[PDB]
Amino acid sequence: EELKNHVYKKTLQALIYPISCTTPHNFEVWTATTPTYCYECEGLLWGIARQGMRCTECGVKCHEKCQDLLNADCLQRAAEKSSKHGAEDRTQNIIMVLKDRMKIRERNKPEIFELIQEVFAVTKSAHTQQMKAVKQSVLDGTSKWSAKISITVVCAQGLQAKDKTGSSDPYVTVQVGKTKKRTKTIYGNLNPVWEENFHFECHNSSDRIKVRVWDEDDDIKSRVKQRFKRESDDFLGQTIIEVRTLSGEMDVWYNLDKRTDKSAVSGAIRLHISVEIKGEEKVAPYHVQYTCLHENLFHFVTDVQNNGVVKIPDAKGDDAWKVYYDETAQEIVDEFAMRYGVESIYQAMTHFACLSSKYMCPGVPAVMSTLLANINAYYAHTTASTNVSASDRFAASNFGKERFVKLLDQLHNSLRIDLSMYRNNFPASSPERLQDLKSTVDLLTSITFFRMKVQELQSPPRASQVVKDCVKACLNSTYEYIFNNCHELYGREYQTDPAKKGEVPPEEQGPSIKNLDFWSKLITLIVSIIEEDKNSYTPCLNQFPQELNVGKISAEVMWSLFAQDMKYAMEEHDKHRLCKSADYMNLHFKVKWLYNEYVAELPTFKDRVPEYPAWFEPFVIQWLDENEEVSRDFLHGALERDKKDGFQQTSEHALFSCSVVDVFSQLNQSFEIIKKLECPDPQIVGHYMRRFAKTISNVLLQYADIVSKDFASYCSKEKEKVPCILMNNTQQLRVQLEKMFEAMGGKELDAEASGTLKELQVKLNNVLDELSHVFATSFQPHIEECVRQMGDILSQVKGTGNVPASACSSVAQDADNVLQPIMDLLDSNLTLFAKICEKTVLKRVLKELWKLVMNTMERTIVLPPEFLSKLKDHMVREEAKSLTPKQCAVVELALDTIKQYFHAGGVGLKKTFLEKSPDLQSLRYALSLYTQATDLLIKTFVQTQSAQGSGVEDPVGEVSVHVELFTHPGTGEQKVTVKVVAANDLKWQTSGIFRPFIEVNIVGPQLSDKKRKFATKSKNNSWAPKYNESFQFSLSADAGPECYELQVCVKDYCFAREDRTVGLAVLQLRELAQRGSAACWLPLGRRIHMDDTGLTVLRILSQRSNDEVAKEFVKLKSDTRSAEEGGAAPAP
Repeated sequence: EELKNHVYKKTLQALIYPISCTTPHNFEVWTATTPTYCYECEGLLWGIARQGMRCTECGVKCHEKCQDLLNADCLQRAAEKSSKHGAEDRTQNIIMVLKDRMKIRERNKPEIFELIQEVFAVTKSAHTQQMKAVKQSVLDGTSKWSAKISITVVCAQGLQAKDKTGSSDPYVTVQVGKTKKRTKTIYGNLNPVWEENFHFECHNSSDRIKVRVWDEDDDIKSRVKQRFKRESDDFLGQTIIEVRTLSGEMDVWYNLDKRTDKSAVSGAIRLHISVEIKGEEKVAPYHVQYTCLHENLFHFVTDVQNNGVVKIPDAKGDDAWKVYYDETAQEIVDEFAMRYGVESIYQAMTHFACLSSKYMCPGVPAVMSTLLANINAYYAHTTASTNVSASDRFAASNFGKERFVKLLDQLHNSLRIDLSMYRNNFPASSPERLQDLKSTVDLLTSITFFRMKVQELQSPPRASQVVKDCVKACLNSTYEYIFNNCHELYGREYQTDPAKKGEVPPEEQGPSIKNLDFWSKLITLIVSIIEEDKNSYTPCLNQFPQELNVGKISAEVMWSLFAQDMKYAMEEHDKHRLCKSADYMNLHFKVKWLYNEYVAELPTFKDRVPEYPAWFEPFVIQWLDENEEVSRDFLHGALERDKKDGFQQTSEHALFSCSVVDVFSQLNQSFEIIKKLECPDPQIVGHYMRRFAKTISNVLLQYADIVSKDFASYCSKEKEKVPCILMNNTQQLRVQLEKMFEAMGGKELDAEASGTLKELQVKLNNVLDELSHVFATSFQPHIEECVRQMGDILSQVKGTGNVPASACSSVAQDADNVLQPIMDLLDSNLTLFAKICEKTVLKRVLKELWKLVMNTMERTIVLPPEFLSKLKDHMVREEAKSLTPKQCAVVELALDTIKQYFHAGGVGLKKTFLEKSPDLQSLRYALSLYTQATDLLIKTFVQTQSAQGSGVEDPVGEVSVHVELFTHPGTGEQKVTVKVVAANDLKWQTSGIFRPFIEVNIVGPQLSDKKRKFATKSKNNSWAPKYNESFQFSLSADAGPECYELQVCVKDYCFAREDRTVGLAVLQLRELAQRGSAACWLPLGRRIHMDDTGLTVLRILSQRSNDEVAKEFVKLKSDTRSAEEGGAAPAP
């Protein structure tokens, strides 16, 4: 209150006579060339020694030291000069100028005085009466030196003695003008203290105070003296003082002087002296008075006039920072800051303190950015010519540095706060609040700059980081709020059903387990925000463009917070599977899109393989599962529809049936659903491919199986189209599987998906072999039948250099006759199969058939039932009427015809495979036996009949031979010394005298020229007869001993009658080749055992029925004991 009313009064006084009424003294230096007296002090001006100043405008003559002590303006001092030259009336005139100035001022600017009244809340009547007071303080006070004076006589020291006591009873009189007063008396003292005050009136600075000290005589002498002298109280001394030496308040001691005829004087008097030319010395330092004025005015303007709205001033330039108000108010504070000097920066800091209480009002952040840029520029640069620091010049602020620092920090914090929710506090929908926002960051740069420049702080908070925190803050508050309120937000902001805009359950404003829609909704929220940040805020907040892309900070913050939440969601869905596979696939495309839009290009995530595919992968696998099972049900349907269609070929040249196509179509539709994800994690891809390669393997083996199963039922000799088509299906699987494997990225494929499909292809191959076999096999009975007929037809042909012209019928006619049963079957079927089998299929079929055929002929014709089943039977010791040249031909031509048929010009089998067919080469080889030489055949017999020695069926006795294989010392041939030691167990109890002897024979090749037989002497009546007789066979030199065997035979001697065979044993000379010599018991058989090659050779040697070696061989091997004299039957 005190300061407010003091400042009200001083503002009224300051502006009733505004200092802008005043005029300046144009002084010339002027020589007082005669003794002259100064119009201020009345002091001597004289010569050059004491020159004066003569004004022209005020005219006024004074000391130099007085030309400024001439206090009043050049109007008033022109008046006072005019009174001191002669015209006093000019003084009353300029008193009337002072009146008229104040009347005009009031009448012309009444709004100044009214505003001071309203700002200081004074009434109009009381304002009129305080205005009477400040009018009077310049209008009674228009020209006054009407001093009240208040003289405290304090004390004296060293006074003269005069007393009745012998000391003195000093009192004092004081006089000013005619008026006279006294102290009471100090008694008996020469150093008295009174401290006694006298008020006086003076009307002239050239008056004197008179002060006089008196010894108080109250005695008969003083009662007498009172009749003759005025001063009845013996005078102790005086001082006399000019009123112009006085001012304000004083406390001074003065030495004392004489006056009266009674005077004896010494010492001094102390006087306190007040002089009430003194006025408002009670100044709050005019700073503070101006502040009070300014705060009152500011609240009055903003709050009272403008209802708290900050009216931005009637301001001019950047120096709006110095024009705080409209004219009236501006002139108020300026006439105050002029009359009372208050510096422009102090005025400004006061205004910035005011504004900070309102900083949120529109445009105020631009004004405060301005005002602070200036208060900064002031302390940082204005008078930075002073070597004092900005922070210290700012300390020397009469406002108080600290008060200002606090104020900035509070404000800055309040800005940081508002920025931390920039979106909510400065919505993009208000460009005005986007501009206040922009001007706020301009203010915050201006504060950071003040801290850096005026406070001289070295690392103040960097304006970009300060704001980046606030943005991150505002973004995280956004994210929390969206993740918790997704439905309310997506609801109101976009939702594709108006019934879904409201407070949907929290399990749907955060994550649902039932649906993916919260997440599609959250995706759109995220997009929208990043857009607003990119689009409204990144431009609004461009001050740190390099540091502060609001759109990027948005995309990063929001995705990060999202991706966490989404990952857990996908894991949660995976436990429950309430949404369909498909829904997660749709969500995957949305998420794939979203990342690949906003996120992938932020450096942080450009740096990485996207992790999101790991979220969807189980749902893709689920889909692959649903897919495989559907595909396997489909597979069975397709196979069964095709089966119902009897497995027709898709066309007569599209050799597989339609199910193959359907399946590959399905598998491709399926694969493409996978492929359409393009998962950027190739191991998750690898997993899908492993999963699917299994699907494929399973489906295709299940096909190949369902085929392989039905296959044999179709192999019957009339549905033949169908097994062809099924093998073509199988092969077509392999073929399209190679394609699909390539489509899955071929050799680039996951090694285990690849492992699977390689395994699969190998199994499908092995299936196709077994089908080709099973197929070729169903014709086998027909083949065997036909081949037996061809064998029957061939048996009419014989060795036709030895037969008539119906069987010496040409090699061709015989071959044709022979061939005919098969050529019928062949031509039809191979043509049909060549038309309707895929070449892979056909080749396998044909190999199987070829083998089968070859083997069938080799058996059924070349080692035929029409030969050996006679010779080794009770039937004919066959020739097959000689398998000469002719039936070697016929067959070789038929084989060739067949080989051309199976070859089918390369449409069938390769002439290489056929020529190098073991089936053929064996067949050819058996054909070669038939034409061979007798000794080669006999050699083949002894070498193959190795078993002729190990085991005899029912022995008739045994022979002890000691045999020596001398590689002969006389010739280098092989000779065989057979020492016939004895026989034993001879089953020969004959009716005549028994006379046993032992024959020994040799068997092997090249024995036509050599003694094949020896015999011992006889022994009478003896069934274990000894001989000790030595024979010497010769072998060939060229054939080794393993080409030979002894054939021992005991016999009964009957001269003039006939000798009789008692038994037979074979000793292989292959043993004696090793043993060198051998004592051995040879069990005598009744016959000698053979194998099929003994018998094939014996069938070919029996054809040599005229060759004496072949006769004697066929005879000596068909040689047997008569059962007489010794019991049971032989065995084969």
